[PDB]
Amino acid sequence: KRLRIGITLHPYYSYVSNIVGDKAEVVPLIPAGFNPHAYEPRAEDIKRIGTLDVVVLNGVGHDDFAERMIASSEKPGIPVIEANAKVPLLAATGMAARGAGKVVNPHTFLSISASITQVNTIARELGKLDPANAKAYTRNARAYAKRLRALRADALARLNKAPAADFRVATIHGAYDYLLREFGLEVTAVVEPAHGIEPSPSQLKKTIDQLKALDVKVIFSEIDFPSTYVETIQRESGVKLYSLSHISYGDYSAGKYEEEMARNLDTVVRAIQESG
Ligand SMILES: [Mn+2]
Ligand SMILES: [Mn+2]
Ligand SMILES: [Mn+2]
Ligand SMILES: [Mn+2]
Ligand SMILES: [Mn+2]
Ligand SMILES: [Mn+2]
Ligand SMILES: [Mn+2]
Ligand SMILES: [Mn+2]
Ligand SMILES: [Mn+2]
Ligand SMILES: [Mn+2]
Ligand SMILES: [Mn+2]
Ligand SMILES: [Mn+2]
Repeated sequence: KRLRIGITLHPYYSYVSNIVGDKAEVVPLIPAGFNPHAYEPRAEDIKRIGTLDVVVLNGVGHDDFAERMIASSEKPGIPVIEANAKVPLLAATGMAARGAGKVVNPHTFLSISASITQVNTIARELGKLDPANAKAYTRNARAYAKRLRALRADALARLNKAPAADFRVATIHGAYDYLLREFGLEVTAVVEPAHGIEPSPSQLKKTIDQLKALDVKVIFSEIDFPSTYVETIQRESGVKLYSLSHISYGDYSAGKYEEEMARNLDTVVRAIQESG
Protein backbone atom coordinates (compact mmCIF):
# COMPACT_ATOMS: atom_id res chain seq x y z
CA LYS A 1 0.00 0.00 0.00
CA ARG A 2 -0.43 2.74 -1.79
CA LEU A 3 -2.25 1.62 -5.03
CA ARG A 4 0.02 1.48 -8.14
CA ILE A 5 -2.14 2.41 -11.21
CA GLY A 6 -0.89 1.74 -14.73
CA ILE A 7 -1.81 4.13 -17.59
CA THR A 8 -1.29 3.88 -21.42
CA LEU A 9 -1.88 7.39 -22.95
CA HIS A 10 -1.13 10.93 -21.55
CA PRO A 11 -4.88 11.93 -21.10
CA TYR A 12 -5.33 8.92 -18.78
CA TYR A 13 -2.34 10.02 -16.63
CA SER A 14 -4.20 13.36 -16.17
CA TYR A 15 -7.57 11.71 -15.27
CA VAL A 16 -6.00 9.25 -12.74
CA SER A 17 -3.63 11.89 -11.17
CA ASN A 18 -6.54 14.30 -10.67
CA ILE A 19 -8.75 11.47 -9.20
CA VAL A 20 -6.05 10.03 -6.79
CA GLY A 21 -3.83 13.00 -5.86
CA ASP A 22 -1.34 11.61 -3.28
CA LYS A 23 -3.58 8.60 -2.37
CA ALA A 24 -2.00 6.40 -5.15
CA GLU A 25 0.91 6.20 -7.68
CA VAL A 26 0.23 6.77 -11.42
CA VAL A 27 2.66 4.59 -13.43
CA PRO A 28 2.91 5.12 -17.26
CA LEU A 29 3.28 1.85 -19.22
CA ILE A 30 5.22 3.25 -22.22
CA PRO A 31 7.87 6.06 -22.09
CA ALA A 32 7.25 9.86 -22.42
CA GLY A 33 8.15 11.14 -25.90
CA PHE A 34 7.13 7.82 -27.49
CA ASN A 35 4.45 7.87 -30.20
CA PRO A 36 1.64 5.52 -29.15
CA HIS A 37 0.85 4.77 -32.85
CA ALA A 38 4.39 3.60 -33.48
CA TYR A 39 4.95 1.83 -30.12
CA GLU A 40 5.91 -1.84 -30.32
CA PRO A 41 5.97 -3.52 -26.82
CA ARG A 42 9.29 -3.78 -25.04
CA ALA A 43 10.40 -6.27 -22.38
CA GLU A 44 11.56 -3.14 -20.44
CA ASP A 45 7.98 -1.77 -20.00
CA ILE A 46 6.27 -5.28 -19.81
CA LYS A 47 8.53 -5.99 -16.73
CA ARG A 48 7.06 -3.04 -14.77
CA ILE A 49 3.44 -4.37 -15.00
CA GLY A 50 4.40 -6.89 -12.24
CA THR A 51 4.70 -3.90 -9.80
CA LEU A 52 1.09 -2.62 -10.51
CA ASP A 53 -2.25 -3.40 -8.83
CA VAL A 54 -4.53 -2.18 -11.69
CA VAL A 55 -4.17 -0.93 -15.34
CA VAL A 56 -6.47 1.78 -16.67
CA LEU A 57 -7.20 1.09 -20.38
CA ASN A 58 -8.87 3.13 -23.19
CA GLY A 59 -9.80 -0.41 -24.39
CA VAL A 60 -11.68 0.82 -27.51
CA GLY A 61 -8.69 0.75 -29.95
CA HIS A 62 -6.03 3.24 -28.80
CA ASP A 63 -3.96 0.99 -26.52
CA ASP A 64 -4.10 -2.61 -27.93
CA PHE A 65 -0.29 -2.73 -27.26
CA ALA A 66 -1.11 -2.63 -23.50
CA GLU A 67 -3.48 -5.65 -23.65
CA ARG A 68 -0.49 -7.57 -25.21
CA MET A 69 2.03 -6.20 -22.55
CA ILE A 70 -0.26 -7.41 -19.72
CA ALA A 71 -0.62 -10.83 -21.48
CA SER A 72 3.23 -11.13 -21.68
CA SER A 73 3.76 -9.97 -18.03
CA GLU A 74 4.04 -11.57 -14.52
CA LYS A 75 0.44 -10.41 -13.82
CA PRO A 76 -1.55 -11.49 -16.99
CA GLY A 77 -4.72 -11.55 -14.83
CA ILE A 78 -4.13 -8.01 -13.41
CA PRO A 79 -7.40 -6.08 -12.68
CA VAL A 80 -8.21 -3.84 -15.69
CA ILE A 81 -10.34 -0.66 -15.75
CA GLU A 82 -12.22 -0.37 -19.05
CA ALA A 83 -12.42 3.52 -18.92
CA ASN A 84 -14.80 3.61 -21.92
CA ALA A 85 -17.37 1.00 -20.62
CA LYS A 86 -20.03 3.75 -20.28
CA VAL A 87 -18.96 6.07 -23.16
CA PRO A 88 -21.24 6.08 -26.30
CA LEU A 89 -18.79 5.45 -29.18
CA LEU A 90 -18.76 7.05 -32.66
CA ALA A 91 -18.20 4.66 -35.61
CA ALA A 92 -15.69 6.91 -37.54
CA THR A 93 -14.43 4.85 -40.67
CA GLY A 94 -11.63 2.98 -41.04
CA MET A 95 -9.21 0.92 -40.08
CA ALA A 96 -9.50 0.84 -44.03
CA ALA A 97 -11.58 -1.84 -46.00
CA ARG A 98 -9.77 -5.22 -46.55
CA GLY A 99 -8.75 -5.28 -42.85
CA ALA A 100 -11.91 -4.16 -40.93
CA GLY A 101 -14.73 -2.19 -42.75
CA LYS A 102 -16.50 0.07 -40.17
CA VAL A 103 -14.91 0.24 -36.68
CA VAL A 104 -15.02 2.50 -33.59
CA ASN A 105 -13.24 5.88 -33.15
CA PRO A 106 -11.03 5.34 -30.00
CA HIS A 107 -10.40 9.08 -29.32
CA THR A 108 -13.09 9.43 -26.64
CA PHE A 109 -10.42 11.13 -24.55
CA LEU A 110 -10.57 14.20 -26.98
CA SER A 111 -14.16 14.98 -25.85
CA ILE A 112 -14.97 16.98 -22.69
CA SER A 113 -18.24 15.03 -21.98
CA ALA A 114 -16.73 11.57 -22.70
CA SER A 115 -13.74 12.58 -20.57
CA ILE A 116 -16.10 13.26 -17.61
CA THR A 117 -17.68 9.78 -18.19
CA GLN A 118 -14.18 8.14 -18.24
CA VAL A 119 -13.10 10.10 -15.05
CA ASN A 120 -16.31 8.83 -13.31
CA THR A 121 -15.76 5.17 -14.38
CA ILE A 122 -12.05 5.27 -13.18
CA ALA A 123 -12.95 6.93 -9.76
CA ARG A 124 -15.72 4.30 -9.19
CA GLU A 125 -13.52 1.28 -10.15
CA LEU A 126 -10.58 2.58 -8.05
CA GLY A 127 -13.04 3.17 -5.19
CA LYS A 128 -13.95 -0.57 -5.39
CA LEU A 129 -10.22 -1.55 -5.20
CA ASP A 130 -9.22 1.05 -2.53
CA PRO A 131 -12.40 1.41 -0.31
CA ALA A 132 -10.56 3.65 2.22
CA ASN A 133 -9.96 6.29 -0.54
CA ALA A 134 -13.32 5.78 -2.39
CA LYS A 135 -14.69 9.08 -0.94
CA ALA A 136 -11.50 11.06 -1.88
CA TYR A 137 -11.55 9.54 -5.41
CA THR A 138 -15.20 10.59 -5.92
CA ARG A 139 -14.66 14.14 -4.38
CA ASN A 140 -11.60 14.71 -6.67
CA ALA A 141 -13.45 13.29 -9.75
CA ARG A 142 -16.40 15.71 -9.21
CA ALA A 143 -14.01 18.69 -8.78
CA TYR A 144 -12.01 17.69 -11.96
CA ALA A 145 -15.28 17.37 -13.98
CA LYS A 146 -16.33 20.89 -12.81
CA ARG A 147 -13.00 22.26 -14.22
CA LEU A 148 -13.46 20.30 -17.48
CA ARG A 149 -17.03 21.64 -17.82
CA ALA A 150 -15.78 25.23 -17.15
CA LEU A 151 -12.96 24.81 -19.77
CA ARG A 152 -15.58 24.08 -22.54
CA ALA A 153 -18.04 26.78 -21.38
CA ASP A 154 -15.37 29.55 -21.30
CA ALA A 155 -14.10 28.52 -24.79
CA LEU A 156 -17.64 28.52 -26.34
CA ALA A 157 -18.16 31.88 -24.55
CA ARG A 158 -15.64 33.31 -27.09
CA LEU A 159 -17.84 32.25 -30.06
CA ASN A 160 -20.13 35.14 -31.19
CA LYS A 161 -21.94 33.32 -34.04
CA ALA A 162 -22.44 29.64 -34.95
CA PRO A 163 -20.52 28.38 -38.05
CA ALA A 164 -22.20 28.99 -41.44
CA ALA A 165 -23.97 26.07 -43.25
CA ASP A 166 -21.08 25.85 -45.85
CA PHE A 167 -18.44 25.55 -43.05
CA ARG A 168 -16.81 22.16 -43.73
CA VAL A 169 -13.86 20.87 -41.68
CA ALA A 170 -11.32 18.12 -42.48
CA THR A 171 -8.57 16.60 -40.28
CA ILE A 172 -5.29 14.75 -41.11
CA HIS A 173 -5.68 12.27 -38.18
CA GLY A 174 -9.17 10.96 -37.23
CA ALA A 175 -8.90 12.06 -33.60
CA TYR A 176 -11.25 15.09 -33.46
CA ASP A 177 -14.73 13.69 -34.28
CA TYR A 178 -15.65 13.78 -30.52
CA LEU A 179 -14.09 17.28 -29.97
CA LEU A 180 -15.98 18.76 -32.99
CA ARG A 181 -19.28 17.18 -31.84
CA GLU A 182 -18.96 19.57 -28.79
CA PHE A 183 -19.55 22.43 -31.29
CA GLY A 184 -22.35 20.54 -33.14
CA LEU A 185 -19.87 20.11 -36.04
CA GLU A 186 -19.07 17.14 -38.25
CA VAL A 187 -15.69 16.23 -39.87
CA THR A 188 -16.31 16.11 -43.67
CA ALA A 189 -13.15 14.09 -44.43
CA VAL A 190 -10.19 12.42 -42.69
CA VAL A 191 -6.97 12.38 -44.82
CA GLU A 192 -5.45 9.25 -43.16
CA PRO A 193 -7.17 6.19 -44.78
CA ALA A 194 -7.03 4.28 -41.45
CA HIS A 195 -5.97 5.19 -37.87
CA GLY A 196 -2.28 6.19 -37.91
CA ILE A 197 -1.80 5.12 -41.60
CA GLU A 198 -0.19 7.47 -44.12
CA PRO A 199 -2.18 7.80 -47.46
CA SER A 200 -0.58 6.70 -50.74
CA PRO A 201 0.12 9.46 -53.38
CA SER A 202 -3.09 8.31 -55.23
CA GLN A 203 -5.17 8.26 -51.96
CA LEU A 204 -3.94 11.82 -51.12
CA LYS A 205 -4.81 13.07 -54.67
CA LYS A 206 -8.38 11.61 -54.36
CA THR A 207 -8.80 13.35 -50.93
CA ILE A 208 -7.43 16.75 -52.23
CA ASP A 209 -9.93 16.45 -55.17
CA GLN A 210 -12.72 15.77 -52.57
CA LEU A 211 -11.77 18.85 -50.40
CA LYS A 212 -11.98 20.99 -53.59
CA ALA A 213 -15.26 19.42 -54.87
CA LEU A 214 -16.90 19.53 -51.35
CA ASP A 215 -15.55 23.06 -50.66
CA VAL A 216 -13.92 22.13 -47.31
CA LYS A 217 -12.92 25.36 -45.51
CA VAL A 218 -10.43 24.35 -42.78
CA ILE A 219 -8.01 21.40 -42.16
CA PHE A 220 -6.90 20.36 -38.66
CA SER A 221 -3.33 18.98 -38.68
CA GLU A 222 -1.11 17.47 -35.91
CA ILE A 223 1.06 19.39 -33.42
CA ASP A 224 2.27 16.16 -31.66
CA PHE A 225 3.72 13.94 -34.45
CA PRO A 226 3.20 16.03 -37.67
CA SER A 227 3.06 14.58 -41.20
CA THR A 228 5.24 15.46 -44.19
CA TYR A 229 2.29 15.82 -46.67
CA VAL A 230 0.30 18.63 -45.01
CA GLU A 231 2.08 21.38 -46.95
CA THR A 232 1.25 19.43 -50.23
CA ILE A 233 -2.51 19.69 -49.24
CA GLN A 234 -1.97 23.47 -48.60
CA ARG A 235 -0.12 23.78 -51.94
CA GLU A 236 -2.94 21.98 -53.85
CA SER A 237 -6.35 22.75 -52.21
CA GLY A 238 -6.22 26.34 -50.87
CA VAL A 239 -7.71 25.11 -47.54
CA LYS A 240 -6.88 27.07 -44.31
CA LEU A 241 -4.55 25.17 -41.95
CA TYR A 242 -5.00 24.93 -38.15
CA SER A 243 -3.30 22.46 -35.80
CA LEU A 244 -4.59 20.42 -32.88
CA SER A 245 -3.05 18.38 -30.05
CA HIS A 246 -3.72 14.61 -29.71
CA ILE A 247 -2.26 14.97 -26.10
CA SER A 248 0.47 12.26 -26.81
CA TYR A 249 3.77 14.13 -26.83
CA GLY A 250 6.13 15.07 -24.01
CA ASP A 251 6.17 14.51 -20.23
CA TYR A 252 3.23 13.03 -18.28
CA SER A 253 1.46 15.50 -15.97
CA ALA A 254 -1.89 16.02 -14.16
CA GLY A 255 -2.46 19.38 -15.89
CA LYS A 256 -1.53 18.20 -19.43
CA TYR A 257 -5.06 17.15 -20.47
CA GLU A 258 -6.85 20.39 -19.39
CA GLU A 259 -3.91 22.60 -20.67
CA GLU A 260 -3.98 21.07 -24.18
CA MET A 261 -7.82 20.72 -24.37
CA ALA A 262 -8.17 24.47 -23.60
CA ARG A 263 -5.76 25.22 -26.52
CA ASN A 264 -7.69 22.78 -28.82
CA LEU A 265 -11.10 24.34 -28.01
CA ASP A 266 -9.58 27.86 -28.57
CA THR A 267 -8.09 26.75 -31.96
CA VAL A 268 -11.53 25.43 -33.07
CA VAL A 269 -13.10 28.76 -31.93
CA ARG A 270 -10.39 30.74 -33.86
CA ALA A 271 -11.08 28.56 -37.00
CA ILE A 272 -14.87 29.36 -36.75
CA GLN A 273 -14.34 33.09 -35.94
CA GLU A 274 -11.85 33.30 -38.88
CA SER A 275 -14.58 31.88 -41.26
CA GLY A 276 -16.51 35.21 -40.93
MN1 LIG B 1 -4.57 0.05 -1.36
MN1 LIG C 1 -11.63 -3.46 -12.64
MN1 LIG D 1 -8.84 17.76 -8.97
MN1 LIG E 1 -10.03 6.85 -36.64
MN1 LIG F 1 -4.85 8.54 -32.71
MN1 LIG G 1 -22.64 16.72 -35.19
MN1 LIG H 1 -17.51 14.58 -36.59
MN1 LIG I 1 -11.01 7.06 -44.75
MN1 LIG J 1 2.06 10.24 -49.05
MN1 LIG K 1 -12.71 17.41 -58.42
MN1 LIG L 1 -0.24 16.52 -39.79
MN1 LIG M 1 3.22 15.90 -12.62
